[PDB]
Amino acid sequence: GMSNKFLGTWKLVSSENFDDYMKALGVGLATQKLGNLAKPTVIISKKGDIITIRTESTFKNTEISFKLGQEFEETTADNRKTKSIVTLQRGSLNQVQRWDGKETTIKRKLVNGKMVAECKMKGVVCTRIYEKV
Ligand SMILES: CCCCCCCCCCCCCCCC(=O)O
Repeated sequence: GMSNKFLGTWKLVSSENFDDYMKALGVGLATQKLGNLAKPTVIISKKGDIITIRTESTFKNTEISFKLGQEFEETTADNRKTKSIVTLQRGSLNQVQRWDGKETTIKRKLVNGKMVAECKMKGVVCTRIYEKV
């Protein structure tokens, strides 16, 4: 099961290739500029076997509740109606969003008490590091 070291509140402290990740999904040019400046706070809670990942920003807010391996509907920060699944692999929390015959993965790993986020999309690789607060 998901390591409870994921639980807590994480604050973004480093972003790489996110600008290109955003652009690579079709994110509106207005929603783009505001995402390159956002430093969201991420809160991972649990309530039995349901995992909730909240994304709190000044700009926007998002939130997803799910069970591992079970497909759910997600509406993304940039308004994408996706059909996502979250799986566990070697301790990494891999989320995959599918829509319009497209697909992207968000692997959330832990590295030295800090959470790393690998976002893939058509050869684009974003990397965001998160510090527990
Ligand atoms: C997460 C900032 C929201 C504002 C920017 C909107 C366009 C981004 C769309 C996809 C969400 C980004 C996923 C990376 C977040 C993470 O690593 O926790």
